[PDB]
Amino acid sequence: FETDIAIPSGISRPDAAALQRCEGRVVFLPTIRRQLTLADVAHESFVSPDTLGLLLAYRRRFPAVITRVLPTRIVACPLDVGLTHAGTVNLRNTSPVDLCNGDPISLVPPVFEDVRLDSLDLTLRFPVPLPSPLAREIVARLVARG
Amino acid sequence: MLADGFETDIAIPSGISRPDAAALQRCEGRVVFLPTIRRQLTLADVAHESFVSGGVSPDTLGLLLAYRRRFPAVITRVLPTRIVACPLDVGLTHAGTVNLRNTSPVDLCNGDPISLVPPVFEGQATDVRLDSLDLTLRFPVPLPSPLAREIVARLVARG
Amino acid sequence: HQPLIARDGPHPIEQPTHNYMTKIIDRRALNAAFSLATEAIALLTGEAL
Amino acid sequence: PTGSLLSTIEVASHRRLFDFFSRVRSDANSLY
Amino acid sequence: WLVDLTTATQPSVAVPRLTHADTRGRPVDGVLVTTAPIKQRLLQSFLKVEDTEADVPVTYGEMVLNGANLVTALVMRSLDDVGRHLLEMQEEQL
Amino acid sequence: EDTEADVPVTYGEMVLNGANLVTALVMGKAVRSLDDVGRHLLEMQEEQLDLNRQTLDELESAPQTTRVRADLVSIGEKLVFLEALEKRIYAATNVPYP
Repeated sequence: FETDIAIPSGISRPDAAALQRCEGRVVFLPTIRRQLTLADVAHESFVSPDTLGLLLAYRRRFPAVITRVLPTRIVACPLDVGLTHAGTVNLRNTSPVDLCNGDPISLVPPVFEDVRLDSLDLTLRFPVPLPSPLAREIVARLVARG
Repeated sequence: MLADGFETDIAIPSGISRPDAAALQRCEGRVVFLPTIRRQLTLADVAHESFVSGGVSPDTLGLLLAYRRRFPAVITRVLPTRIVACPLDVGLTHAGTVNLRNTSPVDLCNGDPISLVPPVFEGQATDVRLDSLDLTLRFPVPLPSPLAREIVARLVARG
Repeated sequence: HQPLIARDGPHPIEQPTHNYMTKIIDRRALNAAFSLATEAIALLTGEAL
Repeated sequence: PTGSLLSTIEVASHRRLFDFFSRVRSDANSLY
Repeated sequence: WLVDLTTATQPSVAVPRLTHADTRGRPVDGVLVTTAPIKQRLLQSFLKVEDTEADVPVTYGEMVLNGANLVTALVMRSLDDVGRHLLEMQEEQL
Repeated sequence: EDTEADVPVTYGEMVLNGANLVTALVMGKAVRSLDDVGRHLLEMQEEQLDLNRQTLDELESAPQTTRVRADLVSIGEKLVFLEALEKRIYAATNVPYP
C-alpha cells in the first residue's frame, strides 16, 4: 500500500530540486488516505510548537517514509499498515550517528540542526532517525542541561 | 499467516436457547480474555465462572490483576457453532486491522492508544448473561489512555 | 439485505449482512347477523307434515 | 408381528445455512 | 406541504404480483385518504388529475405449502415399504 | 454358541422434506416474470422427490449384510454380543479404557 501526496502547481526550478533531494526521508501524515495534500504534511500543520509539542504530535500522527518522487505527486508508504505487506523500504540518515545493523530506531525532533519551498510558502521539518538506546540518552542529556 | 494472524475457536455448546443465542451475535466487537493461546477453548473458560479465585469472586480492583495475567483477544465473527477471536499479543490479521466497538460513554479520536478498563462506571455494568448455561460475560471497556491512567489512579488511591 | 457502497483505499468497515425480520399476526373477526321468521321457513322447506 | 404398528422417527431441526456465508442480525424468536 | 406527507414515509418491502396502474401502466406508490370537503377542495386548484381510470387486481392471492411434518404409519409387505409410503404423501403435496 | 454373525454394512439415509428458501433476481416487473418465483418453488420441491426417489432405490439394491467373526453368548432367553475392546481400539494409544 502506498499513499499519494500531490504537489500543488506553481513549482519553481529550485523548488523541484529541493523535493528531489528528500528521497528516503520520514513524513508524518494525519490519517491514512489515498488523496492527500502537501499542506497537511508541512510544518504549517503543526501550529510554532516546541519540542514537547512535537513529541505529542509525533504519536498522534502516523509516520511514512517517502518512496520514489514523481514530478506531480509524492508517493509515500506508511510505517504501520503498508510496511507489513511489502518487504523493505529504504531510509536515509539525517543524523550525525552511524546506524549499525540490528538497531531499533526511534525518531527524534530536529534538535541538532529545513527544506523550505518559497513558491508554496511553507517549511518542512523532518525527524532524525537515530537508534533508540541513544534516544533515551540525547533527550536525557539536554533536559539535564536545562 | 502464522505470523500475521492467529485465529482461536471458542466453542459454543449444544444446549443453548435462542434468547441466549441471539445475545452472542450482538457481541461482535468485544474484548475477550483467553488464559492461553490455545486454538480450541470453551465458553466456560471465557466467562466469569473461570475468573473466580479460590471461592472468592474479586471486586473491580482485583479484576485488574487477573487481566494482565491473561491474554486479550477480540471477537471477529460469531458463528453458530463457535466464536472466532484474535489474541492481540500475537498478531492482528493479515491486513492488521480488527474492528473494535465502543462500550464507553466516551468518543475516540485518531491515534489515541487504547487501554482497557473493567466495567467500572454506573449505568455501564452490562453483563451478557446466558440463562441456559449460567454464564456471565463481563466485557471490559475500551477507553482512551489518558482516561485509563485516571481511573486506575482513582481506584488505587481509594484503597 | 443491507445494500453496499464500495469505498477506496484501505477497507475500514464491513462484512456483508442479512436481516431476518419476524412480525406477529394480529387476529380479528367480523360478524353480521341475519334473521328469518317461521312464516318464511315453511316456504323455503317444502311440503308440510 | 403382523398386527403391529410402526411409525417414522422424525428429526426436526433448525438448520442455518446462511450464517456461514455472511453476517446475520436476526431476532430472538425467528423460526426461519 | 403535500410533498411532506409523501416524503416522511420510507417505502415498503413487498412487491405484489399485480400492481395498480394507469391506462398507460405506470404504477402507483400510495394513497391519500381525506374527507369529501378536503378532497373536492384539493382537486380544483392545488392538484392535477393526470389519469381517471385505473387498473386494479381482481383475484386474491393463494398459498403454496412449503414443508410440513412427515408423520405416517402402516399396519403390517416388507419393512422398507413405509419409506415408499413417505413418497406417496409428498407427491400428493405437489 | 456362535462365532460368525450377519451384520449390516450400509449406513441409513433420510427422506428430506425441508422448509425451502427462494432467492431469484427478476429483471422487470411483469406478471409472467414474477410468477417465475412461484414456479421456482415447484421446481425445487420437485427436485426433493428426485433425491428421495433415489435414496429408497439405493437401499433396496445395495449389498446389505456381510459375515463378521464375533463371539455370541446366550444368557437366559436371548443372544448377546460378548465383547472386550482394549485390543482392537485402545491398543498402543494413550487413552484410558473408559
